[PDB]
Amino acid sequence: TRLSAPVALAYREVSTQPRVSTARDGITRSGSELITTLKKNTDTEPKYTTAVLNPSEPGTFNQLIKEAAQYEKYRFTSLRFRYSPMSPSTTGGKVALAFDRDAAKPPPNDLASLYNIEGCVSSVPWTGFILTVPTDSTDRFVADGISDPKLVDFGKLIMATYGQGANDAAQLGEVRVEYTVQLKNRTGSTSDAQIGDFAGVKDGPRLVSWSKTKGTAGWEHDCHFLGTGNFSLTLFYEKAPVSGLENADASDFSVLGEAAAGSVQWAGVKVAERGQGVKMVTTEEQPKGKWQALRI
Amino acid sequence: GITRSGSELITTLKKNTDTEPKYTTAVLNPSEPGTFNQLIKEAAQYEKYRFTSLRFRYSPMSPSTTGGKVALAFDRDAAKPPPNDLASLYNIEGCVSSVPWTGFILTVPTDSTDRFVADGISDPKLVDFGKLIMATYGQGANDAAQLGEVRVEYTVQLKNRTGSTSDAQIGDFAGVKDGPRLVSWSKTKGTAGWEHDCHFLGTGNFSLTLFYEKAPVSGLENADASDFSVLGEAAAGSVQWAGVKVAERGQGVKMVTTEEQPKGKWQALRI
Amino acid sequence: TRLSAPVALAYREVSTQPRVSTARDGITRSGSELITTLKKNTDTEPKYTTAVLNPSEPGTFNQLIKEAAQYEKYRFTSLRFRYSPMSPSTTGGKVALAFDRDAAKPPPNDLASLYNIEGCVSSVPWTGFILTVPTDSTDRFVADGISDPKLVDFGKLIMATYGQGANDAAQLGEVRVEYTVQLKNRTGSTSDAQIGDFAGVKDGPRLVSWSKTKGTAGWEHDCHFLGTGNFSLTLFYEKAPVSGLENADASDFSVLGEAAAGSVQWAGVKVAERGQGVKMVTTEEQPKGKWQALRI
Amino acid sequence: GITRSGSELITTLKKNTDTEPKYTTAVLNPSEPGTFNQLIKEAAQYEKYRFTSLRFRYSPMSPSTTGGKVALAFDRDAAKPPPNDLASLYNIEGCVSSVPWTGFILTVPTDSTDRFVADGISDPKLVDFGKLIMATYGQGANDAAQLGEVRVEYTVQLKNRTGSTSDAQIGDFAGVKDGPRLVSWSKTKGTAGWEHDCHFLGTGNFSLTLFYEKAPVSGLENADASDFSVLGEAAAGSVQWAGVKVAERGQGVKMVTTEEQPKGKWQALRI
Repeated sequence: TRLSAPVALAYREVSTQPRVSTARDGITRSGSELITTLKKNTDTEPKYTTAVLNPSEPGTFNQLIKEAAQYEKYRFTSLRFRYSPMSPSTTGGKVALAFDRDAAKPPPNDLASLYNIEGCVSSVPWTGFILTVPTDSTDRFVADGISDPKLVDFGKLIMATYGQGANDAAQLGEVRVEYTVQLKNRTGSTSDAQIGDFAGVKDGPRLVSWSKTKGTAGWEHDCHFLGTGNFSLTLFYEKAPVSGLENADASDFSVLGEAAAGSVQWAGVKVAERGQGVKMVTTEEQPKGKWQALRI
Repeated sequence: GITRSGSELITTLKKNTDTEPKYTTAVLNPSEPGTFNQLIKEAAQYEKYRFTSLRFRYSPMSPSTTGGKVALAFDRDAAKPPPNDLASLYNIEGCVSSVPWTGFILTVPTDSTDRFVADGISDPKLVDFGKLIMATYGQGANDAAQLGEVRVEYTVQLKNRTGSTSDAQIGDFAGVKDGPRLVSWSKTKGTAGWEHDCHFLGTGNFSLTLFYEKAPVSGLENADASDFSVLGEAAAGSVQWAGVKVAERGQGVKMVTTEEQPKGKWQALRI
Repeated sequence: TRLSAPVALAYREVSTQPRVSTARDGITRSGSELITTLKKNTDTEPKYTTAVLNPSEPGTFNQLIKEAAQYEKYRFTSLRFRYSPMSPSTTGGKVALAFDRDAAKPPPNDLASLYNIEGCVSSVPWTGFILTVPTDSTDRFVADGISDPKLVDFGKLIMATYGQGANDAAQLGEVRVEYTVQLKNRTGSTSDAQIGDFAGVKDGPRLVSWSKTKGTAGWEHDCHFLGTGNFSLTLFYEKAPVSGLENADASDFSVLGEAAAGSVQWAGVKVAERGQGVKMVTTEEQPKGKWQALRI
Repeated sequence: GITRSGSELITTLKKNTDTEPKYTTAVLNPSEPGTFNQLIKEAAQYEKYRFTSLRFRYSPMSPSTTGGKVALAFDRDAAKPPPNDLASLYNIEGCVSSVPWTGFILTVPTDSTDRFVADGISDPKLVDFGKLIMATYGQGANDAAQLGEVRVEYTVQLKNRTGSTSDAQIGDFAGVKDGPRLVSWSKTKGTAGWEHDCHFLGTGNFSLTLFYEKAPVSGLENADASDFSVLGEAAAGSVQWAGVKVAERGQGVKMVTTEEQPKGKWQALRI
């Protein structure tokens, strides 16, 4: 029979209270976080935005990272993502949420493959839906350095948007996690400041992801920030580089320092959307030095 | 024997701004590239099937202010051509229609008979389980470009087993063709000469390689494909390697030789 | 009190199963059919579209025609028309359904007269309504040739649209019959292919309706098709005409034949909307020949 | 979820006159072209597996007058090099051997742990179930050229469906590879220039297409493949399209050039 269509739907969101408790082996923390807000995509093919599901991941969790710094292993006993619409009912396209159990595989390339992923749900941008992912009973190590994501990460969420019109809402919605993790073991509190050289060494929370790319001037190392917020980045060059730190696509980038042998720079980068970063240029592939990312 | 449930995207319906309804069909056979993109790989290794459970879903994609309608019906005779008037379509058993901005479902009762996986030359009444008819009509000029997506949620029982069928459809200009029915060529004489053009029955990224024994009038050229990029060199005794992106069925590329049934070889793949 | 207005209303339509049964005198068939889809009318005065209510009428019934070819008389024990909206709630104008018990009277000429018809219902294009027509207990002959519609036809439905804006939905809705006919008597199965000459003879289902019109070149006979679908039309000219068969306002017209004395043509006309047809020109009023309409 | 059973053909063993074993391993992962020729296509659609059952049958093919021995062993570590002496080979759990003209079967007890489908980059200890080792030795100087064959009868549970991986391998001479690991490239500075060798890790009919930005010194040449038919001409901006039939793993085709990293792209295919 008849089924009406509203002009818009309003969801009231209130920050709940995390439920912490103590068990025999560790603690059991429940809560909810905000990952990101989906943006309009005026193209038929999807545009993806990923978020690795693992405590101590600044991009995904904001408060569970601190509570997971005191523990060594985890087990997501129950997690579930929710979508809150903030666009009228006259917006086209679609929104798709899928959970890839492999955290290294890149997101698919065509819409047909996106729908083959198990559990992939989707709906119109102006209505809310929930994707609940079955969990398992395997303990994994909280991220601590450069390790295979198959061995530490539980999975990776994939958010896609497509099919929206030209004159549509700028932002369609926002995803929200609802987890219940089982932190186990215990250890001396670990610092939260990724530190590593340019030879592929990393030690700490995954705040940064460097990527070389050969160019006419030299090898360009791009410091992509996985989270969204205020960061600081100290660099130490052993050999004089072609150029210091430059704003690639981030917002409000400032650097106090100089580029030269033995010199140290100090950049207070600011990120408005996950993936933005800075860049530097050198003539030596795999240069010698250090860097330190921090959430300041 | 193997049971493989799943869900796949057949196509995405598009606006019908003209007056006559537009009908798009998709034969329900596990080896059909038009309707299946993942079960085809599994069915290539089997020579019998039975659809334990079949059902189709329509997922809206258009604004709430979209006119017209969309219909979904299942015809058990895969040979019959698509209907000619709307009343006959609505007279098919279990035909479900609704406005573009809302989704619905169409459950297809299934029998307990086995059929040979399609090879492309057998009677459709003997191999195919049926076909699906998707109708779109009554849309104005102010409506969205895309209405929705049709998907098939199935549960097949592939039986027996055999040598895997070739993943690439090799063939020969105006001659024999082997492998999955990915493309189909056609010829029409013209001013420059005989024009050979191919049509891609599937949708996705393809890879067409060609070999000319004699210098053609012209090399590969986009006809109506979404994207196109040739990387070869048209000439006598040469090969042209091209990549074609197809958004809707029937899109393809073309060539000119001026000699009917030119001697050569072509290969098609769904990269 | 308050009464909300949706952006649009969605009606789910599923093809039901006809209910056939056997009685003492014949059979009693129940079912539902689709007549047509109403189109926008950006004019104050109405625009009409008629459908004669009689089994063996290709324009109205599509499946009951076959079941009524084996019977001689009928009685609509219960019929009722329904309107399904497929336009947003921002469309103006109105839609009117009326049942004229005289199947020959032309539709009215002004909106005032349309509302004097008994039982005439109407509503906004974006909402559904039902017009149920009282029936009687009189048996009538199933249409078989050229006969007075007062004697064979039960009635005639009239559908009108008007008042829509310029930027409104192209099509407003679609009507749908819901009948319960009582077929009686019985006879050898009759063919479905109207056949007749140009002297006013017709024998078979009412698929075509010729109409003369004097012109400068000659008398033009227009072959209006009452239904909508694929048709074929074979013509036989005894005297050479001015011109053969030409596409008047139909779609996808093709003819295999020649125009000359004794020659025969064969036109596979195709109709997208009821009323479209082809035409031919002759210098002789009431020419000698034959024609045969068929649903191929 | 899905469960499949099959019986593939790994390889055919060859005579070894030397009394010391000559090993040929075969990593056991569903997405391994060297081992599985049909399971790879359905494993590309899933990202986890669990071998419920597993056996390796050696089917003799040599006459009754051939000496020596043939041994099949299963090493649960897929990175350990094959042993260096007979005693170490026979210390492996479950190792079974016999004279070439007598058949035997090796049953490998399984476990209840799910492993990620191999990507070729991850640790073999973390994604590979094991590694089969086949050895031969002691044959006389006038025995049959090729001994029996080896087949794998399995029952694998694939889980966690996902987007299908490309069925054709597309790569670049700069070290880029994205596909089902069907080919490997190497460099060896000869006398005419940097020579690129293309060793096929599978066994069967193939199809290699290359695009040259600059004219190479020479086109594809049959290094040790059973068959090789090249189509097209080698030159600047040209494309070649060869069909190679491979009977033993490692057989490849050479192409010499004056540049260590020639600009272009290739495409391997198991036609």
